[PDB]
Amino acid sequence: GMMTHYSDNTLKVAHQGFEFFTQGLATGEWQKFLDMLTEDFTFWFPMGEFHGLNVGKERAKEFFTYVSESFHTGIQISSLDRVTSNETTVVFEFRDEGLFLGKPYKNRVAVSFDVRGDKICSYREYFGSDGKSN
Amino acid sequence: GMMTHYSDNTLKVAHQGFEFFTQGLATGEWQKFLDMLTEDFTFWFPMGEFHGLNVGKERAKEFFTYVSESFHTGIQISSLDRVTSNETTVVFEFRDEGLFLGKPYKNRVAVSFDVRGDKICSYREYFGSDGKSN
Repeated sequence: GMMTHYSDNTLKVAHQGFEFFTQGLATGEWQKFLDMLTEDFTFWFPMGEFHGLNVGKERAKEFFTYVSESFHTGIQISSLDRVTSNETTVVFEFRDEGLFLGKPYKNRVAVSFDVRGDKICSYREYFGSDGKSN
Repeated sequence: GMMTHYSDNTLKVAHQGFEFFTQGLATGEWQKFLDMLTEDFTFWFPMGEFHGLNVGKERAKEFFTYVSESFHTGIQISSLDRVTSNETTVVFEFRDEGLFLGKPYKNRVAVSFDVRGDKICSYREYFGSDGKSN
């Protein structure tokens, strides 16, 4: 929707989530993000071990740990370019970069969150570049 | 934002664009979609010949023609799952499928439009699955 207001809980909660997400990417510490996830949290990811639908917070921790495992000094969010929402969902379109075992990884990414009350109940990631550029 | 209203031109225009985009995918006829694009239209795509930033409507036509060339009976939008917006941008998270030279293509996609007046001024595409599943 075009309109927001301080009472837009969906935006507020999603933004808090995206902050902890940023922190997880940069530092490999994911607990603050995980603590914001519902017990029935699901996430969708495009490829590999974590391809498709994943269920629950244990599996989430496994995912996020795995993400950080090869970025020895983390991933940076270079720009957060577009944030869109509706009653329940927020999408963050961003650019990132980090050394993947010392090799330059760069991408365009869209992460979509659903919000339930003061927490996030689902996540979906989409790839917008080739991992070499953004 | 959480809130909308009939005066939400961004949503209105984007939805019209998405209808013409649906039609282009299903039929390979893109004129109606193209007609809604601004002269300074740009589009971002993740890989291949059209990887990165692409500028202008001539190039847009090439791209959309290219998309349709190998889907002899088109691509169907199986579901439109999430539509989010702000003052200027709308993102459509959807599931699609079609025969790619007789071979089953299925995906999760997010396409993001910017709106300017009664037109669309940019496009960004993100992949959410592996082209085999959604």
